[PDB]
Amino acid sequence: EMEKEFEQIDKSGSWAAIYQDIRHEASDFPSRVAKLPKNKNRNRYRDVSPFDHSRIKLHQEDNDYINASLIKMEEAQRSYILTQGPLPNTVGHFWEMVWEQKSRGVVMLNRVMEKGSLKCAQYWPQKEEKEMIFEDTNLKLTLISEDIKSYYTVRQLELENLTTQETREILHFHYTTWPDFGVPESPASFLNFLFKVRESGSLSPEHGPVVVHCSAGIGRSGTFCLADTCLLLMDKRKDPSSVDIKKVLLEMRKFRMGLIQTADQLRFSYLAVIEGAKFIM
Ligand SMILES: Cc1cc(C)nc(Nc2ccc(N)cc2)n1
Repeated sequence: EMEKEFEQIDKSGSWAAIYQDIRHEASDFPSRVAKLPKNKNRNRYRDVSPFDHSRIKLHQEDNDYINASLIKMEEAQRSYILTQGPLPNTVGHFWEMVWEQKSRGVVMLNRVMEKGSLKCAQYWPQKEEKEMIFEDTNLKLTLISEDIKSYYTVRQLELENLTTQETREILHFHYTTWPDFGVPESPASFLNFLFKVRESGSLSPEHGPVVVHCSAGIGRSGTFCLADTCLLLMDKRKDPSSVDIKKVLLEMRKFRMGLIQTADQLRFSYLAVIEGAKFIM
């Protein structure tokens, strides 16, 4: 059981050591499309690339490339699209992907500015009356409502395909209190946030996969998917303590490189799953 394994690694201070075995054991697959010169300005970080096998393709004939990966968790019956915070020049691609994949939710785990630098383009409208048009992808986005709480904000958005005049409601879940350095002290507000996303239906098989991002789409985004999948496997299995976090992380790393960036994020993931299990048993 992970609670005992937690105390062991903690009392022995072996988090860097565990984290390094995961690094060593992690899959490495080609990411050739990401490295084409014509895609250089579609990537926020040159060392964070989707694998060719799991990459989301835009349905535009010109250039189908976005920095985004489909993570398919077969046993949990859960999919996620992990992506980078959009760039000024990829905001239109981002909303095209949301449209094409029939996503119901967008989960944002960063602030637009952290440590005095921009981590993300402002890719949604700030006021009801000031809608955004993406000319390149022929999409209109409107803020319908905004519910600001202490730890997160939920926004209702309307996405309109200007080509076909179809419209969809998208939910934007924005966790606003992840600290600039390190991880939250307690996983309570993160778990609350996760249960809120679940309650919306955004993670449900009726809909396309949820879009999850932070700045690179590997660190905080990683913790979100790892926690959700581990808690769901604990509901589903005859023996809940058969769930090995490290195994689940390695399975997710076949789909996108670098998920969980630090030993601190790994420790936090254990804590999130351990605490979430109480509210599930
Ligand atoms: C109608 C309207 C008015 C304004 C000021 N912007 C937009 N669209 C937009 C496109 C690309 C980026 N990066 C950001 C915004 N659309």
